Amino acid sequence: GLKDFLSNLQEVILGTKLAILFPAIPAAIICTYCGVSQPWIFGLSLLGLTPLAERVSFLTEQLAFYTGPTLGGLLNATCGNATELIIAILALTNNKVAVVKYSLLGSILSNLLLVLGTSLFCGGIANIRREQRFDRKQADVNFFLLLLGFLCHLLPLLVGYLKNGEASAAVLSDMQLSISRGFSIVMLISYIAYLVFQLWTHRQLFVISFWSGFAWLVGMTLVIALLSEYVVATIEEASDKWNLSVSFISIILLPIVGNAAEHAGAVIFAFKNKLDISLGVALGSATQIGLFVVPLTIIVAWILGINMDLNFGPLETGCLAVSIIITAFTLQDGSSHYMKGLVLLLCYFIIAICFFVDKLP
Amino acid sequence: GLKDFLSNLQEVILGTKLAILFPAIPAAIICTYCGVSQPWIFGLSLLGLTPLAERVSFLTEQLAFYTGPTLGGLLNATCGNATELIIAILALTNNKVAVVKYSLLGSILSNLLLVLGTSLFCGGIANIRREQRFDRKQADVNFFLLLLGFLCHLLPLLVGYLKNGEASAAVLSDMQLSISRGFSIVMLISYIAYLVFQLWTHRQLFVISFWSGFAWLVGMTLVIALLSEYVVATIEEASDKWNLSVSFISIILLPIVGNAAEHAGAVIFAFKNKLDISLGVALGSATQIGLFVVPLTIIVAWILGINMDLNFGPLETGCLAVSIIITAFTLQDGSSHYMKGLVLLLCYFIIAICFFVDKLP
Amino acid sequence: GLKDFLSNLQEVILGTKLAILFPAIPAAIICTYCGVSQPWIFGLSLLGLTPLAERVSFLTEQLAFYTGPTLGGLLNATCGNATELIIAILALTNNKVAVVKYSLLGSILSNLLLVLGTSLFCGGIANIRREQRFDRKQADVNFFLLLLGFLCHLLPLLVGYLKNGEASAAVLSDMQLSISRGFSIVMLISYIAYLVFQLWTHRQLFVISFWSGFAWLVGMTLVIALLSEYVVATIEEASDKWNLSVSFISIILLPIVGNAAEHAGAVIFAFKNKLDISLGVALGSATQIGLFVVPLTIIVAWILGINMDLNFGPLETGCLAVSIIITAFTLQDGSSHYMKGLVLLLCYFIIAICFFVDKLP
Repeated sequence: GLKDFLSNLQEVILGTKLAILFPAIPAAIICTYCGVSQPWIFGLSLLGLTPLAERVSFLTEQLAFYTGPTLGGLLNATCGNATELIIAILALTNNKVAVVKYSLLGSILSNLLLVLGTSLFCGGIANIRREQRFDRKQADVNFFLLLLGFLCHLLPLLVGYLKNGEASAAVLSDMQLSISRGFSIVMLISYIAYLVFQLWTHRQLFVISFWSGFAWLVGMTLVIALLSEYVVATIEEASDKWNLSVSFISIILLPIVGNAAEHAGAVIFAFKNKLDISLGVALGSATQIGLFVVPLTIIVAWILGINMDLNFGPLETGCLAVSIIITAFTLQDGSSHYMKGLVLLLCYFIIAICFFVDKLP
Repeated sequence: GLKDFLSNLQEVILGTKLAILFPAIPAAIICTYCGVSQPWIFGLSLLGLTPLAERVSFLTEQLAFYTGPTLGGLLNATCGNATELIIAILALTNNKVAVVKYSLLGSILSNLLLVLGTSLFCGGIANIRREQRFDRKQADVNFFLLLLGFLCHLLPLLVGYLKNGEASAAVLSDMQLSISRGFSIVMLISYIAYLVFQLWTHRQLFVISFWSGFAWLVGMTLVIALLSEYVVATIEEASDKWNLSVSFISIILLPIVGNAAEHAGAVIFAFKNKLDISLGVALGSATQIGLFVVPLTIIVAWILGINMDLNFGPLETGCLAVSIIITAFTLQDGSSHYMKGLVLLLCYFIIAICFFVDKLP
Repeated sequence: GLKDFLSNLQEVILGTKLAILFPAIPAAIICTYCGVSQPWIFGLSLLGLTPLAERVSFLTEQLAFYTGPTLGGLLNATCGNATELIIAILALTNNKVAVVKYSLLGSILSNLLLVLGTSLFCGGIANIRREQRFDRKQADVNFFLLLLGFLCHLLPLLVGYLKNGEASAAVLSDMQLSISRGFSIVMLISYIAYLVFQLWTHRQLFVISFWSGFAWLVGMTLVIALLSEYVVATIEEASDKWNLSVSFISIILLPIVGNAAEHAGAVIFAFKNKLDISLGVALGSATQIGLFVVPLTIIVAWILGINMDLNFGPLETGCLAVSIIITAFTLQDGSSHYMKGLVLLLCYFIIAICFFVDKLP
């Protein structure tokens, strides 16, 4: 009968290293259709979104054939972050700012100390006898923006420590709101400029048919629209039953799903002594989580009318501040060995320990 | 009759791009001689000092002919800051520490993110097909001193957050006074050394007659002695009538006067692919506002006997801290395109937004 | 009679530039055997340990002959810090955490701004006509670890400023204890890795008989076991009698003893235009005081059962934070003149002034 369906379905779905995580998807419908208790939904909906935040980033580079590298360049970093955009809007509209303030932070740390620190250790052992070099000038424009990102986080934090100023809490707490809803346009203009610089000004250095190819970016985002409602709506009741803090599930365990394609798609290229691509994945994804996914959520709240600023807290800011400074001194010469990467791993386990202990409301 | 006066007056005064801002000068005498209300004096005395903080820096490089580049090098950065030295002493002696603590700060930010960030954007569009390079080694000695400047600002800030120490306010607030009056000699010795390094040790890389030439640096500082009394003595009553905060007039609008020659004398040289000079203007002026104009005002107060420390606040320090770090990563390779400059502009509009909103005593 | 003793004793003991500081040693026994008042013991026991924290680092490089550079490399930085390890355990077991929290900090500052800043000034004047260059790649691995060290100090500081969290003091003060006893294993694994990187993976770039040679590392540590009990047990009563603060004796005057061999063993090599060795002494000693002597004391307390965290305070952290950032921009090109060194000296006198004034319990 239909001959376009027999082996093409073998070409799209099953051609991946995570074949066994698939049939835990319909049970998360079936347990929710039945009513099995809420931590058992949460255990499956972080296993039902690993081969869907990977079989979407597979289906970006098989959509550069019909559209060209101009559109196909932009959809690289767009659909590799097609989980944080789903969750950090389903959580904003459900009064749970906590998760919108950690999951958009936990993808900035995981794209800087675990996507990146593993792809220097786990490549530097393979190419220890060869010599490794990368392109500096591709990864200097990214740290300019991450310091435009950080200063927008620093100033609403320090307004909260102006208790001397003869102002109450409800006077200063709407001074953190008005200047965060105004930094968000200045963050968007320094990303729409960053596309023009990359896709038009400096383009010097910086299988499956298409009628079916659009089809598995229709359905396999809709299941991510379903298995993000189940994560967000039941994260309280599945943190009591494990005695993990919600500032550990939202900042560590949940940014393993959202960077499950940016991780095994970067340890591909670390073994080939091509660190230019495992710096275009690790850094070029953290910028959009810095400067497009964050200052769209501040606008989306303010269009809806929900109190949300850029205040992440005093403890979260020091971790984001050191991660940008340690990453800059690691990359400032263009030659890599493995000890540059083991230091980035152990500086991520420090962030895990401080947020594992912190059992505090 | 006098033939030395006819066209020489055309040579000195009128030869500038700001011919129309001149006849707003005598009205600021005439309205003050009459008694027109105080915001109308303040509107003219920031227009009467744009072509006088430019027609003095014109009359420095026409005084290198008779004196040589040894004296003529030092008077470059001396008389381009011949407005901040006038105002930040007329405000210290009038109980208005606020302006002495912002105008000496607003010239450190404007010499790092608006003098400098415009002269990479507004040159990088002109020379986008050519290639731009500068000298790193001229602009590494300047960032050593700006980190000697910052640490002298960090420690008196953190003494104010030692409320645990079993000490009152009036015990700690004279511990911020004794260590700020003692950091100021250590800041002066690392600038008198910086002149010797530049004017004597490493000199490898680093029209109008003179009897009339001294004359228009006599009078055209005396009018700056007059139109600085009118700015300082009437800045309160001309901030109520506009509902701008005095931490916005003293930190943004007033550092457009004091850097009106350092700005159009740096966008001259950005178009010639000579960025070595638009880094000797942008950085070499911020060091003196860092390390000579600030630690002379701490001494001048203490000789007079007026309580003034180096405490600028918690909100002002984070802006000064990021501006030194973002400027260092912008300059660390010696090749410029325009996207290095648009990031420095938009990181100055963040400082404008946080101080436009802050309507707080 | 014994011929192995006559001139060999002249070879071991007296062959040093500090012959006159020796006979102040037995008086510190004799005054303690008599009972002369306690500041007179403290004045001698910082003079009895200058030619013993030098005549031990002499007797390391005369123990590379029989053991080879594999063992003899490790004993360089081990016995040059054979005073801080003695004092910061004799003070931990005597309830005086103050000194364990300053002396392990005052050797991180003195190995970065006074061992290092003098060996660029006091060499750069000698070789001002020659040109000075060093190896960058030897001194990039050291700043990776010092930022793994700093972040372990930043997070227990900021837990103390979470008074909003609906938690008391005794709830948060054991959250600073549990995460400091857990960062200390992650600090040790990134130093045992640093030995393997140096002593086995990248060994490309990075007189006296031995039966007597072991003998003068037996006795001349035992006197350092004696003259460290006399410093620690009598530092209170010899700070009242001078009106110096104990946060000045423990952070300045006492880190002149512990870096008395790392100082005149680095100004040896600064005059020979060999700055590769005066960066392997200044930086390679600060890493062990960062990442082995500190996270062993946190374990040693916790094995004994004594409340000690990594909290050093808010004032001490800013000095440690700027010292790592100013040192990185000084070394980022591999060419030195003297003005890079005078800036590091005067940024150490700022730390002296802030802790000379601070007369506060």
